[PDB]
Amino acid sequence: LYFQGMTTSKVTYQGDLRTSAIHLQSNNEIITDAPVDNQGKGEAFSPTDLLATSLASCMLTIIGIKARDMEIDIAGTTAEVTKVMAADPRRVSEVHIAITFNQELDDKTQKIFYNTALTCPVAKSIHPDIFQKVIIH
Amino acid sequence: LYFQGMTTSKVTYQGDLRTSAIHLQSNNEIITDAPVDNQGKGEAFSPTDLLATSLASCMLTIIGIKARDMEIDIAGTTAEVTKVMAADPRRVSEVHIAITFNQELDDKTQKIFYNTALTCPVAKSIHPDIFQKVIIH
Ligand SMILES: [Cl-]
Ligand SMILES: [Cl-]
Ligand SMILES: [Cl-]
Ligand SMILES: [Cl-]
Repeated sequence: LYFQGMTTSKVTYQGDLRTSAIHLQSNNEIITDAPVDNQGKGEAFSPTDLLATSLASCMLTIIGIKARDMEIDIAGTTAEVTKVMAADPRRVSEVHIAITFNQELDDKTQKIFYNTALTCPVAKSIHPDIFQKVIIH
Repeated sequence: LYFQGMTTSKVTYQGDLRTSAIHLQSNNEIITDAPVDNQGKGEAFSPTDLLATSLASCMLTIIGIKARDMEIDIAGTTAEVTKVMAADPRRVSEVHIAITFNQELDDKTQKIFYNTALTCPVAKSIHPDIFQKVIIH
C-alpha cells in the first residue's frame, strides 16, 4: 500500500545522549537522557524509563475510562513504577506498578480495575516475556 | 526475593483521562492524554504515542553512543515517528521511524547506525510482532 499516515511525533537528537520529542497534534515536549552509567546527562527519563512509565500511564487512563463509566472519581490515584532490566541484550524484563487509589474500593471494583489495566493497549504492545506486576494499595 | 528496588517514576491520574509522570532522579515531568476519539483532552502524547516515541528516542540515543565512538557529530538528527494500531485488542502493530541525519553519511556508517538502532533496549522490549520500520534519509 502506497499511503503513509499522519506523523505521531518528531524526535530530535540534541547531543550528549539527549533527545527531544514534540507531539504534533498537542505541541507538547518530552526529553530523554541516557543514564550517567553510560555517559549521558541523566536529567530526564531514559528511553526505557519512558517505556515503563507509558505502561503505567496507559493503565491509569483505561482505569479512568472504567471509573468514569462507573461514576467513581479516582483523581489523585498514583502509580509507582519500578523497572527491572535483563542483559545480553539490554532490555526491560519486569515492570512493577504499585497503584494507590485516592478512596476506598470494594473487591469487585479493584478486580475490574486490575483486569482492565492488564488489557490496556501498552500492556499488549510490550514484549510478552516482560513480567507486568500490578499491585493495588 | 524480599528486596524491592529504586522507583523509576511516579504517575498521577489527574482526571479527564490525563496522567502526569515525574522521574525521581531527574525530577522532570511528562503528561499523557487520551485522544478526543475516546473523550480525552488530547493536549499531550497518548500512552501508546509515548511508547512509539520511546523506541525512536532509544534508537537515536544508541546511535549517539556509536557516533560518539566514531567521532561523528550527529546533533540535529531527527526521527519522524508514525504508529499503526491493530484492533481486538487495541495495541500497536507498527512503528515507522524515518531518520534524517544532519550530515552526509557513507554506506558502511548508515548500516552501522541502522543495525545498532534495531538492537536498542526499547527495540528488544516491545512486542516482537510489531513491525519496527526504520528508514534513513
Ligand atoms: Cl555529543
Ligand atoms: Cl539497570
Ligand atoms: Cl474525570
Ligand atoms: Cl488509530
